[PDB]
Amino acid sequence: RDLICAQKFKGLTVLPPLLTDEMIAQYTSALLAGTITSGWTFGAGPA
Amino acid sequence: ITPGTNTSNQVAVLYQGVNCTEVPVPTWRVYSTGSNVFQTR
Ligand SMILES: *[C@@H]1O[C@H](CO)[C@@H](O)[C@H](O)[C@H]1NC(C)=O
Repeated sequence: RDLICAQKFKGLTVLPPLLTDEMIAQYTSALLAGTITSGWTFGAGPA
Repeated sequence: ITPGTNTSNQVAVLYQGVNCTEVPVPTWRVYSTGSNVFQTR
């Protein structure tokens, strides 16, 4: 077997994160859109 | 998963590392199983 499955049989597990890669990508896209279309006004108040 | 004892007593069991097919339901005596199953990551 691989290394990930060999550790589960010894009690060692890996819990998945709450925010997936898609949500982080959407957050980064929103930040880029706010920085390009508004600049720094979206960090203080309305865009 | 508990919404709080001050609100209700309904709970939700989250078996970690399963596929909704190897659930046990001296053999890990059965608990309150939910009929609304949903497979997550
Ligand atoms: C989990 O179940 C789904 C559908 O039943 C299947 O496609 C998938 O291969 C299963 N994964 C494992 C690790 O058994």
